[PDB]
Amino acid sequence: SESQEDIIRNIARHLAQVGDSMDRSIPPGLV
Amino acid sequence: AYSTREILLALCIRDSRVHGNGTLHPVLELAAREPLRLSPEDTVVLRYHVLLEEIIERNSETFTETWNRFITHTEHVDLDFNSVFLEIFHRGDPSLGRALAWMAWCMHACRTLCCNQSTPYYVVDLSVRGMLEASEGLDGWIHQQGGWSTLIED
Repeated sequence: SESQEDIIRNIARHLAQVGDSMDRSIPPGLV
Repeated sequence: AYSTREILLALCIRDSRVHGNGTLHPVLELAAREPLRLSPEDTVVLRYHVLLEEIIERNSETFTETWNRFITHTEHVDLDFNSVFLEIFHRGDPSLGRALAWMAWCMHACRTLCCNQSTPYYVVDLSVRGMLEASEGLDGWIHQQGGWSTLIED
């Protein structure tokens, strides 16, 4: 690890979690 | 027919006017000239400014850690912005919640760069460019969904 590309990738997935957490609520409400 | 580049820049201009008022950063002024027909005061911008701020507050500890870590390790901030984006929206399928999270993370990035008398200009410049050109990857999937304005107005 401890690579400049591993640290960028690790940040991208942290944000994807935040996003997915939010997106869990939209589908079930629409239909 | 506003694009992501425009609504994002407007949000940062809107967010800069709300925090301490003061002069708008020359980089942001120039980006509004090099374009931005959407006023920072426009209703759609006011709606999104509230929403994205709530996202930042709810994920405050994560948005600071990830950003503080991002800025202190990158050597090409304009390129690493597109790297993060492609991981979220190209290596995976777009989501409405993933788009809001990205937009909120970029608005939080500017907040830490807008009104600081110690942040170098070349740092602010590459960061503003990294966001706006990397956020173009959402225009496609979002016009399919009806556009930013329609997404929030319900």
